[PDB]
Formats: sequence, structure tokens, C-alpha cells
Amino acid sequence: DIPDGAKDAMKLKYLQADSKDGAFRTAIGTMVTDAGQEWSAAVINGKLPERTPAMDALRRIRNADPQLIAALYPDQAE
Amino acid sequence: EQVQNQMNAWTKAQAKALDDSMKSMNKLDVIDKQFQKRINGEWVSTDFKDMPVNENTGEFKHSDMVNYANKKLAEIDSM
Repeated sequence: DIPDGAKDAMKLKYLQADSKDGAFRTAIGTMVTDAGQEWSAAVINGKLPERTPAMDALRRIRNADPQLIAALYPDQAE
Repeated sequence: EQVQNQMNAWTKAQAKALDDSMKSMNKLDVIDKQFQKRINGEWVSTDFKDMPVNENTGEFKHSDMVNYANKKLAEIDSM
């Protein structure tokens, strides 16, 4: 029964306080890989698909904590 | 009263044979649930080394995904 915006402030504490292979940074790593594959596919074909969920999700989690997404995956940050 | 004592052991050896074939169905059910949570738009891994384990499944081997992989394709072909 916590604010819906205070849950991020703890899931992200776990994601930050995790080893490089732990099952926290490995369930989010799927978002990063899907977004990266989407960006590559966009560069190659030409069109940005109207449905890009991975990149939008990574963008929201970047706006929630920028010094975390810039630190973990330093190319989606750029 | 010797055949009864024999059935007390034969039934134990049949329950240990429906324990290792309900595990190998629990694992395909949980792998399907993982693929379905990943398809419907949720961020959970689908590698066989990252499924959940609860003593109804045991540790996941690689061949418990091959089996699943040849069984969705088999089911999709039949529709």
C-alpha cells in the first residue's frame, strides 16, 4: 500500500545494488537488448516502428533515475 | 499378506515414476508461462537458467527447452 511512484524508488535500489549477473540485472537486461535490437533494426530498414515498447520503457526508467541508466548501460543513455 | 507387502513397495516405485514425469511437465508449463509473460509485454528473462524453481520442477536443464521448443512449433503447426 505504497505510492505507485515509490515502488520504483526501491526496485531500482535493488537493480543498483546488484551484481552483474544477478537475476535483477538479467531481467532488465532483456529490456536493454530488445531496445538495442530495435534501434539497430530502425537504422537498417529506415523506419522507426510505431510499436517500440522496449525503448520507451527504458526511457521512462531513465527519466525516473538518470544516474542509474547512464551508469549501467552507457549507450542507451547517450 | 506377502503380496500386500509387495504392493506397498510397487506403489512407492510407481509414485516415484509419476514424480519424475510430473516434474518434466511442470517445467514445460513454467517455460510456457515465461514465454507468455515475455510476449504479452513484460520484462522477464526466458533463458532456461532463469526460470523459477519450487521443488515441483527442480533445476532446469537445457533439454527442457529443446523439448518445449519442438512442442510449440508442433502445436502451432496443428491449428
